[PDB]
Amino acid sequence: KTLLHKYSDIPEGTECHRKAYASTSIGGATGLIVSAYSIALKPPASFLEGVARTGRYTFTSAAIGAIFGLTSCISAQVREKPDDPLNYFIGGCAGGLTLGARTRSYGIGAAACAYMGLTAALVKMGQLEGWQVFAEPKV
Amino acid sequence: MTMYIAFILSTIFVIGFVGFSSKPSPIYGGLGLIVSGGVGCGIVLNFGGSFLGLMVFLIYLGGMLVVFGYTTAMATEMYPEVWVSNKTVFGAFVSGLMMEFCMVYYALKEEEVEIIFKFNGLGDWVIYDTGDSGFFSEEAMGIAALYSYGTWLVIVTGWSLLIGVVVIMEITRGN
Amino acid sequence: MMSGRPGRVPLQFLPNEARSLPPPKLTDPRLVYMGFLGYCSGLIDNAIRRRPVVSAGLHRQLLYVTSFVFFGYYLLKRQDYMYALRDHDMFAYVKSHPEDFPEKDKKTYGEILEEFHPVR
Amino acid sequence: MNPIIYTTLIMTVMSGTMLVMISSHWLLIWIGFEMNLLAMIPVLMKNFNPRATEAATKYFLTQATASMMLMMAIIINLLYSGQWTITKMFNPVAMTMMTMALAMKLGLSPFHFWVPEVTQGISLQAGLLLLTWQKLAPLSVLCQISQSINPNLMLTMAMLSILIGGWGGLNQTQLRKIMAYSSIAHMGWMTAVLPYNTTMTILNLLIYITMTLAMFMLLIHSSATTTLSLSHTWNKMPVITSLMMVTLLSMGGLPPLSGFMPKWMIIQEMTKNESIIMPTLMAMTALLNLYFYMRLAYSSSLTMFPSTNNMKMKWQFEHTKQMKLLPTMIVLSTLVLPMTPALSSLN
Amino acid sequence: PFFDVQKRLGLDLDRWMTIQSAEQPHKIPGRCHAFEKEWIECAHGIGGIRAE
Amino acid sequence: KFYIREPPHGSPDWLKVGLTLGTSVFLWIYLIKQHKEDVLEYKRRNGLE
Amino acid sequence: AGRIASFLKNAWAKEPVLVASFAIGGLAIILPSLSPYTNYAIRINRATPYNYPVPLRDDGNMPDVPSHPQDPQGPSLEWLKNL
Amino acid sequence: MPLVYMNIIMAFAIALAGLLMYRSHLMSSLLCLEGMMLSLFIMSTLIILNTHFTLANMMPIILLVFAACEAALGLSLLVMVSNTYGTDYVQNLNLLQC
Amino acid sequence: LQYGPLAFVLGERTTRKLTETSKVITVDGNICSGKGRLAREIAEKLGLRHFPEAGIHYADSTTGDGKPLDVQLSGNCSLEKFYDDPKSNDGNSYRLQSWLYASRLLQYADALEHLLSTGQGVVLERSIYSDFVFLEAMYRQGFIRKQCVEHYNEVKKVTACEYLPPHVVVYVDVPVPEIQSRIQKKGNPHEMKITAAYLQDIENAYKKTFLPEMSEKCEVLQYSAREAEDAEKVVEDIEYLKCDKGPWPDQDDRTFHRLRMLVQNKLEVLNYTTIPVYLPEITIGAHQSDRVFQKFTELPGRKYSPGYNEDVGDKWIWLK
Amino acid sequence: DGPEKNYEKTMAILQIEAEKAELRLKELEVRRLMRARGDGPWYQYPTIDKALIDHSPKTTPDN
Ligand SMILES: CCCCCCCCCCCCCCCCCC(=O)OC[C@H](COP(=O)(O)OCCN)OC(=O)CCCCCCCCCCCCCCCCC
Ligand SMILES: CCCCCCCCCCCCCCCCCC(=O)OC[C@H](COP(=O)(O)OCCN)OC(=O)CCCCCCCCCCCCCCCCC
Ligand SMILES: CCCCCCCCCCCCCCCCCC(=O)O[C@@H](COC(=O)CCCCCCCCCCCCCCC)COP(=O)(O)OC[C@H](O)CO
Ligand SMILES: Nc1nc2c(ncn2[C@@H]2O[C@H](COP(=O)(O)OP(=O)(O)OP(=O)(O)O)[C@@H](O)[C@H]2O)c(=O)[nH]1
Repeated sequence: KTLLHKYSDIPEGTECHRKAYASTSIGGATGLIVSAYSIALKPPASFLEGVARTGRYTFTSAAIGAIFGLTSCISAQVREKPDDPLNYFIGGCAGGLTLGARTRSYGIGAAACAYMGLTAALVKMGQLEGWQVFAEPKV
Repeated sequence: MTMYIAFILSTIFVIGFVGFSSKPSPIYGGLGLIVSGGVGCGIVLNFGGSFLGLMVFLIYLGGMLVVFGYTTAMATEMYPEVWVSNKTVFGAFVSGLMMEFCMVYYALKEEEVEIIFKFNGLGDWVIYDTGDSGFFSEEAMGIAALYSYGTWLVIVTGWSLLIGVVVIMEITRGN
Repeated sequence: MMSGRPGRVPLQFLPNEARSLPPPKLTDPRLVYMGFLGYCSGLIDNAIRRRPVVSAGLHRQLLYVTSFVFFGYYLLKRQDYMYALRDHDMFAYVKSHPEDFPEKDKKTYGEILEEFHPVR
Repeated sequence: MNPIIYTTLIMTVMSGTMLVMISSHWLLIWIGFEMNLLAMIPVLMKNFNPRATEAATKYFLTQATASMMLMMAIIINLLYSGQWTITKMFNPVAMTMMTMALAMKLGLSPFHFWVPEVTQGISLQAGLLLLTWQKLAPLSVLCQISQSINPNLMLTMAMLSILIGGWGGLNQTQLRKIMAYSSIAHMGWMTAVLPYNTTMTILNLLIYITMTLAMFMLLIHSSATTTLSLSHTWNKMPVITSLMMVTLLSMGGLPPLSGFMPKWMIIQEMTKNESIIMPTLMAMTALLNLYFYMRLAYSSSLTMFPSTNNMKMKWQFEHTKQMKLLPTMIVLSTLVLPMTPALSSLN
Repeated sequence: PFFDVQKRLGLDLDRWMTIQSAEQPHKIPGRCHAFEKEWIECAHGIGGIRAE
Repeated sequence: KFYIREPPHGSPDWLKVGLTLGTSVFLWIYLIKQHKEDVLEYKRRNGLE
Repeated sequence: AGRIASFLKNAWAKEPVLVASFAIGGLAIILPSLSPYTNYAIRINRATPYNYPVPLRDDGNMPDVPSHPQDPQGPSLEWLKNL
Repeated sequence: MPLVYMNIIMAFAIALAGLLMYRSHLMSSLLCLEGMMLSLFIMSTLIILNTHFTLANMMPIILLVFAACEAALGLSLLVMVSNTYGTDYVQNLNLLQC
Repeated sequence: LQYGPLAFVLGERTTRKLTETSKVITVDGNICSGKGRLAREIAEKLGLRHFPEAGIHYADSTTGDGKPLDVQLSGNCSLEKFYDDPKSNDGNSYRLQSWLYASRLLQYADALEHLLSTGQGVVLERSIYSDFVFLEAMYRQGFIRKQCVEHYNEVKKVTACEYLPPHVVVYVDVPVPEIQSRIQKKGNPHEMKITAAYLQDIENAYKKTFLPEMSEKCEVLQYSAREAEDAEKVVEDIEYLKCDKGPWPDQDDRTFHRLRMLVQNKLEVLNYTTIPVYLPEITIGAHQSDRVFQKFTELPGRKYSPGYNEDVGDKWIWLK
Repeated sequence: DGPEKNYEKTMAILQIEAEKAELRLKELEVRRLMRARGDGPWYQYPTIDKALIDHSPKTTPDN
């Protein structure tokens, strides 16, 4: 997971440009996966509509990654908090607000803020700690 | 040349697969596999395996595939697409061409192809073993054990074929 | 886990070592539960088939209770055997690997400084 | 079919899986999978209706392709170790290859779109065979090679089954479709615990098998395939709907019913393996299953539904089939929670 | 085997060809018979996780 | 008699029912016998006998 | 008896190919069992040295194994010679 | 490792892509599924013959005799969807939408 | 033993019992056309099994003690009320017709079971393939509306599909004015004030639909009353016909075993009669249906399975 | 009854609970080490038995 390794290797807050590029790369790659499924299970009319679906989905996902990485890093060193989960909390809502503007709905934007803001803190929450999502079979 | 003959055949084997993997007209797709079936035996033949290779001709190429195209003959629409027809079919063919060209080029220059399985790019012949086989063919004496060691294999494969004969009627009965 | 421990004669519902265990007493609370399940099976069997529930072919109820208890009783023997087997091979590994399970040292609560956090 | 000829097809597939659970050779395992497929196809098309013809085609293409993918997983392992015995795999891509190949035979991850359509087309009696017996054969191999399994590889397959099984189950109407999605959701539970300790994988299998027969043969007695059709059965056979409700609660997972058997131990098992976020998601998303269990429970027995005049005629005649093992299957799937320490027998 | 009826009944169905160092027709070697003899004879009664 | 046709279960299937009690007593007597030899074997092997 | 004999006679009357097939298959399954040369077939089958007769380390106490190939000790296929 | 095996290994992959992608006709898909076991046959024979695994010569003959059983089933199903729908196009096979 | 699949293996084959005199002859016709009379004469001439017209209370005669139950408990529809006023808001028009179709379906099943088991030919008036003429007449005359038609023919599709058409069908075609000529004599108050067009609409729906949709699947031989008294001729035509052009004289023993699977399961043949499609005129409300079922349950014998009701004197219940 | 019944009964209950709790805590440690170094009775994954090898002289002398 070299692509995921980029975000982890760069120190939090420091090197905002590197964090932003890595974070939007993660979002863009994720956008590729979902868009590829969307064309597969639900085909569009022609290829031009297919890239149209890819264009929307990738732009949304890349935007979420870009804004999350930018806000998380720019909030860390400004507040001088390289460990507080709040550095990712406003990042999740930054993506949440970004998604809301992408689909043009206030209600979905607020919900995305609440949900992504919680998960982003939760994802950070495990980074300081030893939380494992795919823990090896020790016992 | 002649040293790379197994490589040469293996190359035709791959492009033969692109012939029917591209899903052309079922008769034409069968033909693309027929040549692919033909060359594949030669790959086996060059390694020994006369009997195992000969089956690919007999019970598969002259066997399974005969009734295959036979079904395509009486089935299918009245307008069979000629290999060019749909631009996707030719797009698939040229797509198959670029995969075998890039690897083979990579194989013969750097010899360090790592795609999925790490494979070093030497000639076909640097893999053969050494030693005399006495007076018995290794392939012939192996599958001749069907009735001396192939005990549980014969009992099960025979039973399923009988079930194969009964399942085909039951599906084709039409209730 | 089990699975392939030394000595695993396959399809052996009761290995010979199980004969060295105290057999489950017929008055076992687990055993009578099997009997209770058998009765509930009998009640459902008459209920599903439009029969007069309790007083409807008590012979079927007897078969259900007997089968559940008998099939139950052999189950506890295997249940107790494997449970005893888990602790048996356990109790020997600790001996063979003493440094893997170091023993703690006696420290009474008079010396242990458990922090006292005030509560308000 | 001819009763004697349907019998052998029913139990050639009985033997096909029986070979898999006893074969120590990789080729022989594929042999049992072949007879598994070769005998499954006719049973799916006992009635010969275009739904069955479609269902057989979808089922055959999926299972055949997975079988072929299984073979090269066998060949690659042979290519790198020259060992035909079933043990831990000696190469990564071979391990990755069969996990997906075995998954498609079972069907949990995106390789699950066949499961709903195939059971919908085929008859209810063949539905239980597909949803109950056809899952021991893939699971037997997975429990065998669980040591070499890739922990990341399996677990993401496990959730994607339960999330898909949990989500899509709400919108389903046909009872077979609901049963299939719950089967997908249940399939995820033991597959997740498979890398850690296969004893709970078998334990979840046995309990899930017991619950599914109780579900399917009761539906067979109801002679209903739609929620509305099942709803009517409250008047003619009120007892069955009451039993329909208890097994729905059981197979929902609420304590002290037997649906709390697998989850609780599975939740406990992974918690010993330090994986604690993982159980919480599955337990919480399991409520998605409970919702359309509640939806079926509401329409079946808890609230009676409008009936038809012609069904007064139904009351005048008694049932014919004896629905063998139904009484013992129901009781063995509702009140076995106090017998939880019996799981030590499996290991 | 998941259900090792092979061992219980004491009758062979599949282990004859499982390894190339087993009995062969007219006693012909399987190329690497010498090496896999050493490995298998290293691994017996050791356990899967240990032997690797 | 009510029903025009004699009903399938109206006549007690004496062969079937007597068999079920036959298994019931056989199943019990083996259970009693099984417990005694198990108890005796445990009494003997574990050193108390 | 009478019907069975008549059954065979009418079987030969209209279906002579199958009764020929069943008779030949019927025989071909049971003479190999009680054959007196089947053991001979096995004996000459093992008496065909595909593989070399690898020598044995002479440690004594074994008189059956010949010291010389032409020595009288050891097995002989004199039976194979006349049959 | 010899390039003849990688030639076979892609041969599975290109066959795998053709089987999964589909264009119009189930005949082609059945053809693609046969290239699957075909490339498996040469790959099996190639390894087994190279290593002189005498008993393993079992598997090549056993492999395709059971793979051909797929053809016995796969070909039969096609004609039934051909008898009822007409052309065996995969797009026709959509009745089980629910 | 019953026809459980074990019995098929060790014995009974349906084809052995079937002979030439194993037809499913149905004698259809207009109202009071003697179709019941003619069917009786034909059946007793050939020694077949005559089945009287499947009424609203026929199902009661097929179970219990052959005692017609209360109309609310056995159909919730009175034919006499329909003849009195079919446009009644209670929906007696379609409710009577739909229940009658189910009555014919049960009547047809019993005839099929007897024919497959005994091998003796069966005779029944009307059919499940002929009840449509009444509703089609009941439609054009304004007795019902479109929704009743949709439910009925859909029930025909989901029930009559696995019931092949009979070997030969007898149609006695009395002219409508002649049927009028006899009904004043009949003197049954409800069935006097029929609409002449409705009985006219009985006849034409019989004319260009019944025979044409039955001719291609079976021989249709037609008479009137003058040949009904002349039944010695209507029977020799049955002898003359080969029973050709029919799907019965080609089925093998396998299908007959499948057919006996369906018929012996009485609820199975009735399973698709009670479609969950909610027609307002036939949908029984939850409270009324629950009370009616409680009324049905408290009836003697119906409380438990047959042979399991000690109320009617079934001893040895404790050891059945 | 007397309070000595409750006192003695409970402390025996506490004693039983302590051994039960201690054994479970030791169990996670025993099972952890077994699955790591694998030199114990259980968790022994299957291996090919040393009896299937054909030790008779082969056709090729060096093999
Ligand atoms: C520090 C490391 C990370 C740094 C970067 C931040 C994280 C990565 C970027 C954010 C990823 C999660 C947010 C969602 C991204 C995908 C959005 C997307 O697919 O949008 C399109 C669409 C929503 O719109 P739609 O419902 O189609 O309505 C319009 C129809 N015309 O989508 C849909 O309809 C489907 C719903 C969305 C797609 C499925 C879920 C995708 C996300 C799963 C989790 C990804 C986690 C990534 C990070 C961890 C792993 C590396
Ligand atoms: C774990 C939590 C609880 C889980 C389960 C909850 C179940 C109920 C939940 C709600 C269900 C939906 C709403 C109600 C549905 C009712 C279903 C039904 O069929 O109701 C009507 C029906 C009428 O009764 P009927 O069939 O005529 O039989 C009467 C007895 N012969 O009624 C019946 O058929 C019911 C018949 C019940 C028969 C009970 C027999 C009791 C026997 C007791 C024996 C005691 C022996 C004691 C021995 C002591 C010494 C050892
Ligand atoms: C309706 C949604 C929820 C409503 C509110 C419910 C309560 C909120 C919190 C929910 C807690 C769920 C998880 C708690 C289970 C036990 C966890 C525990 O005991 O604490 C562990 C806390 O560890 C965790 O990571 C536990 C999970 C934390 C939260 C993440 C998952 C829960 C939230 C998402 C799922 C539920 C929300 C709904 C989603 C649809 C300690 O382990 P450790 O991390 O110290 O382990 C040792 C070492 O450090 C290695 O880790
Ligand atoms: N509404 C309605 N009434 C039906 C239907 N089928 C039969 N009937 C009634 O069945 C009753 C008996 O039929 P009739 O023909 O009058 O009987 P019949 O007077 O004995 O005369 P034959 O039938 O010629 O013997 C009549 O009142 C019909 O209206 C149906 O589908 N709908």
